[PDB]
Parts: sequence; structure tokens; C-alpha cells
Amino acid sequence: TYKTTKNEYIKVMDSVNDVGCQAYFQGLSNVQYIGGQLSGHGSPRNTSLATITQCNSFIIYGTDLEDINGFTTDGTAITADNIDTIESNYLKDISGAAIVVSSCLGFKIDSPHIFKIKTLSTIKLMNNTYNYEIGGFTPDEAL
Amino acid sequence: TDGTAITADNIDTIESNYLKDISGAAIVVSSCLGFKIDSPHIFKIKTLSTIKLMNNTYNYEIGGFTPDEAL
Repeated sequence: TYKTTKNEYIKVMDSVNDVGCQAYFQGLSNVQYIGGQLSGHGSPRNTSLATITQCNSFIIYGTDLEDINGFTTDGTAITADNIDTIESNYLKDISGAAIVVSSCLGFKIDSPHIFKIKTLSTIKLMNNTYNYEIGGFTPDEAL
Repeated sequence: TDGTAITADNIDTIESNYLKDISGAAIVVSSCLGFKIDSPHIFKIKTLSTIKLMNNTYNYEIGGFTPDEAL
């Protein structure tokens, strides 16, 4: 609860089920993400590390990706014990991976190093993403 | 290269008479080793093709850009 200089109090949260991500991209074209990092150090509640929706040509060159704490859009924690249930009930949900890609033309990722991914998958593709190309990143890091 | 307009109407004629011309695409590649393009977004291409390759360009590699934008 934030206390102002006029001795007011403001609730930081909007709802008790709040989730976020590191970067959100919607309605863009010809986007290049060269190098850099996207990481969840400190265990925030994330649906993904990067969410990409309704873009033409999003390209990732060697970006460092690590340390996600997985949640669905609702706020449900994605753990090993319920992983199968998630795959049935949240297939159309925009969450569940380190990189979520929805309705994106010309998506491309090369081979960066990825580790400590505590969510269902490393890349999720949905909603008519139809000419993607996936390079060889570190395997077997997700759930 | 002459100065002839490339439209839909005459498109077939062009492909017959200007095969060896260095023109007719968004990107024209001639005698180039090691050419490479990844997948950018391309639109509004009022010419015969998106990429033309010619004159011994022999190890090119084409990623998936936006399909169906040329004539």
C-alpha cells in the first residue's frame, strides 16, 4: 500500500490475481530484437517473458532468456503437478511459455541459451502463425 | 532497364523478353555469392517478382518473407 505525501493510501494492486510479463508487443511490423536479455529475476508473476500479438515479421537475434515463474492469464500457477490439466483447459489462453506468439507473420528465433523455465513450454505458437522458423536453442528447459 | 512499365496486362510479355535484364523485382541479385535474406514484411510490390536471381548466384538462401505481394 503506497502512502502519499498528503497521508493518503493507495492499494498497489488492481485484483488479487494480477499477472504481467516482461515485454508486450501488439500491432507492429518489422521488429528486430538484437541481443539483450529478458528475465524474471525476483520471481514476479508472469504469463510469459515476451508476448507478441498481431505483428508482421518479429525477429529475435541471440537474446538471453531465463528464469520465468509461470502463471496463466487467470492467475493459476503452472506447476509440474497440474501441468496436464493446464494443457487441456488453457490451450487457447495467451500464456504458458517463455515466448508466446499469436497471429504473427514471419516470426523467427535463432539459437540463444535459455534456462530455468518454470512454465509449460519454451515457445508457444497460436492463432494462425503460419510461416515460423525456429532455430536450435537450449533444449529441455521447460516443464 | 529500357523504361517499359511492368503492369499486370503485359506481365507475360515481360517474362519472355526481359529474362536477362537486370530489373523486374524488389531485390535483384546478379553474380553474387552467399546471398541471404531473413523474413521481413514486404508489401505493395507493383513489379513482376519479389526476388530475382541471375548470372551464377549459386548458393542463395531465402527466408520466409510475406508471400504474394508481387504480380
